[PDB]
Amino acid sequence: MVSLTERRKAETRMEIARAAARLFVGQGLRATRAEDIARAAGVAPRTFYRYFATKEEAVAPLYALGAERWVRAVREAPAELSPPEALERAVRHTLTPWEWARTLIRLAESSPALRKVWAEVCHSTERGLVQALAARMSGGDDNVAVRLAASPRLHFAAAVAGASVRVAAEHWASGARSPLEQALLNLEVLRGFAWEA
Amino acid sequence: TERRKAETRMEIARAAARLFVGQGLRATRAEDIARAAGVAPRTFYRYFATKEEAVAPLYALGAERWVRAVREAPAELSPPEALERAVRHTLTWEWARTLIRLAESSPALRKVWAEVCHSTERGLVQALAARMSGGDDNVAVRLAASPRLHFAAAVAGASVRVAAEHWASSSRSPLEQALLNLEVLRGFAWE
Repeated sequence: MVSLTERRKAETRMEIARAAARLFVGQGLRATRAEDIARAAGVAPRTFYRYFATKEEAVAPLYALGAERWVRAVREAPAELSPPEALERAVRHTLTPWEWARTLIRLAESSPALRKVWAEVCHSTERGLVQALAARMSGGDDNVAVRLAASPRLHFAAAVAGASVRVAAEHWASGARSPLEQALLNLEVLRGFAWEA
Repeated sequence: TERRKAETRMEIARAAARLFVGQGLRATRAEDIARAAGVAPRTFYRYFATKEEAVAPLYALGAERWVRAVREAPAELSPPEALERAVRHTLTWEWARTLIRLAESSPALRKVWAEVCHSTERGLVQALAARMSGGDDNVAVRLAASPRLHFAAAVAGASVRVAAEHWASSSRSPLEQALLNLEVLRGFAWE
């Protein structure tokens, strides 16, 4: 149970983040000021600055939240599914509504502040994927999970999984409406991966 | 004429690496890098926004040695085989080892490293497209726009990077690991 007072602040925070994304997509980053984001979220600028030091920080949580929900659905997928299945299922269950994703991903390239946020997410996603995968193979055993998450095989598989969605996203953002199918196809390369070696 | 700049810039990067390795990043300011390189701090910030950026050109030299070897591989060879040839030549140290190892500690440096690896992908797509083109610049252009190639280049790049990370982590060239990781592209539809 988190307090109603914290739940309301956290909701306000995410409303600011969404309003930021919604402005950046409509009108770009350059023309958008912290005070327009505040106005769009229906809050005073002081409220804006309670949560975010800059407008780039306001939108930064969306990148993270989408990566972290994907990672989570990879872990929580039903146990019997194979890793490609868990991965691909999690993609479908978490990363699908597009044009709002497009410009955001394109901002991760053109803005220096968001280039760093995007790098941080990608790395962070790669690491959580290592952890989720180790949890799917560990059979409840912490010592096994630790050994697996140390493994270059899992680090590599996670980079590949990460790269599967990232390349689909980036290349799509820089023709075909579904970056999805491309991401899903990409992930299929992990079918039959050798987890030991 | 620009050769002198690229030279100053390589010298700054080598100075940085020497200090980072020998005393760590925290003890090293952009200005100590300057002095070690014999340049003024204004000169330093003309090339590098931050001290961690000053090590990019060292990572870049290794990465582009690999992209180059892919380009220069016998033109008969298959892309997968070209990648194997490039890995073989490239990977077949301790400055590299520790520089990469330092990134484990520092997010700012890890960012610079990750960034260099990611630029490499663009070089790879271009290299791979040129081979497959068999000639036509416009074949090569069209091929370079294809997702399948973009994904293959990311996977090859990861194959080497994660190998290199694990190697740098280790006491044993990363060749072993990279090839093993590359085997994931066996049977890929290059198209």
